Amino acid sequence: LQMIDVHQLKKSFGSLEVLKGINVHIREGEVVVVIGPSGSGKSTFLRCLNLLEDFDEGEIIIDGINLKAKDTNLNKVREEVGMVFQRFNLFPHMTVLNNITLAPMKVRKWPREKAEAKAMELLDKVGLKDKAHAYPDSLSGGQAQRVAIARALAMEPKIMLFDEPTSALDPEMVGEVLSVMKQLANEGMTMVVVTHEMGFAREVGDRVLFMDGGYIIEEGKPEDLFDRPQHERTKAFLSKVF
Amino acid sequence: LQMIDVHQLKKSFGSLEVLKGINVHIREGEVVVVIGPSGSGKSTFLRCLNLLEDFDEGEIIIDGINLKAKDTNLNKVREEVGMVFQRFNLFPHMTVLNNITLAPMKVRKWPREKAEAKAMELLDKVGLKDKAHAYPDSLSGGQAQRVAIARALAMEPKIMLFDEPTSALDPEMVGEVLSVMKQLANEGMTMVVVTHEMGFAREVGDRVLFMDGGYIIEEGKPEDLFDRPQHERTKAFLSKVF
Ligand SMILES: Nc1ncnc2c1ncn2[C@@H]1O[C@H](COP(=O)(O)OP(=O)(O)O)[C@@H](O)[C@H]1O
Ligand SMILES: Nc1ncnc2c1ncn2[C@@H]1O[C@H](COP(=O)(O)OP(=O)(O)O)[C@@H](O)[C@H]1O
Ligand SMILES: [Mg+2]
Ligand SMILES: [Mg+2]
Repeated sequence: LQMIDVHQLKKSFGSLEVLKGINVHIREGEVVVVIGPSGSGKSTFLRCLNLLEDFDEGEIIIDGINLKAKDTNLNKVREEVGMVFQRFNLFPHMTVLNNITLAPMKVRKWPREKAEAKAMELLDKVGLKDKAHAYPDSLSGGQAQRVAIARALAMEPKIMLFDEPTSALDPEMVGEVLSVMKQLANEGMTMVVVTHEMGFAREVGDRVLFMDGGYIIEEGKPEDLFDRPQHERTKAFLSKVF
Repeated sequence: LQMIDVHQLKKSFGSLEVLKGINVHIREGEVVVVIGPSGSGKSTFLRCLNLLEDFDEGEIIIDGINLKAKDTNLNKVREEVGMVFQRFNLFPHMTVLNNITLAPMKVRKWPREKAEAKAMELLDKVGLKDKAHAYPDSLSGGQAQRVAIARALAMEPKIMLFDEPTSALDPEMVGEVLSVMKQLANEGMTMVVVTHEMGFAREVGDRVLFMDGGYIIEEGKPEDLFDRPQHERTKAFLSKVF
């Protein structure tokens, strides 16, 4: 059972508790959308799942693997989980192609060149094979983020975490990235997607989790949560985004 | 003169020649501003200077070291040349401070205490010592680019390259970045800056090089080239600014 299992997870940056007891159970192939104001721990939660962040209390089990067990191969799980940030996914001094093959070639000891056959692959997947030999400075935000996804997908992960992949793009460039994330969900990928694009949520998401104050205030199918929120706070937040 | 000595530099991508015989010599402490239409070969030129791109013909000599010659320490040239990009630079998984000290420690082999002291020092110099322990996602673009400049300077380079560092920043964020760049030129740093911020050029640059079609078409003091362009192509390009 369960691809992602989180129990009473708590995190504190110094003296401040950022996550105050989070419980989440994500099934394989589920697309969970996380929403909520800024500073409610959305990004911190994702960093814990991708092991970029350590935590205080609770347990985190990635596909049967507890992240804090003695006999755990942590780097096995690190490769297992891919992540796309709102910004800073690409190295500006490297070509799009080399960006995508940097990790597989160096971590997965893989491949030196199935190393780049994989990359040309995904580039066609996101519709930018035509940009293989370009540098990040030539790409639009929309293209750059599509490349960041192809880069995360390059490691062949079972889980894909998106941290507001489009919130830094102007209105007209959001569509192309979301479209790729949609095609990804339709392919059976387990995805935890933090976003404010409540249109993508409805369309692609299985469940939605509304976070606020380091707690998960309410959850439920997009339809039910966006149309019929049950908690006032969920209303107070939705009534200024949807 | 001699900090950057370039002779008959040619570079082609396939049968298309991007740089068609560039000759230029930059003296130590000189601030050279590069302007021109997109596709003119401005980014490629900086990439050859920073060993990010190889070239087909000609000779490039950085601070007396031929990049093509039977083994010069190519890594030492990389060490002395710093570069700032348009689509900026930050490891989203590390704090600002750590982003800055990484190279100083990994490449220059500086002890952690000496590395952080220089980083705190630079952060303060760009008005961001408060962000030291923050992650990049908490920074605005103006702040992120200032962190990327600080990280570049952390290596104590002798040459600082800028490939349109403000071309992707919202207007309200341009000024804080150009300011830092201005303080850099005033303090004596040898700089090469590709930009369309002509105000910065007139104010900081010693010489402006107008590039077009892979050739350096015209050069001159900022005032002279802007107020009285001698070449028709320079005029045609300058006709569209302001
Ligand atoms: N590296 C850090 N150091 C100290 N505090 C942090 C750090 N990262 C995040 N925080 C704080 O933790 C709280 C939640 O952050 P975050 O997970 O990014 O919220 P969200 O991603 O939903 O905007 C905020 O107070 C944020 O400033
Ligand atoms: N890998 C490539 N294949 C084909 N053409 C390229 C490649 N890289 C760059 N070019 C072309 O080289 C020329 C100069 O590019 P560039 O250095 O980015 O100019 P600028 O920085 O002034 O916009 C342009 O025609 C650009 O499209
Ligand atoms: Mg966040
Ligand atoms: Mg350019």
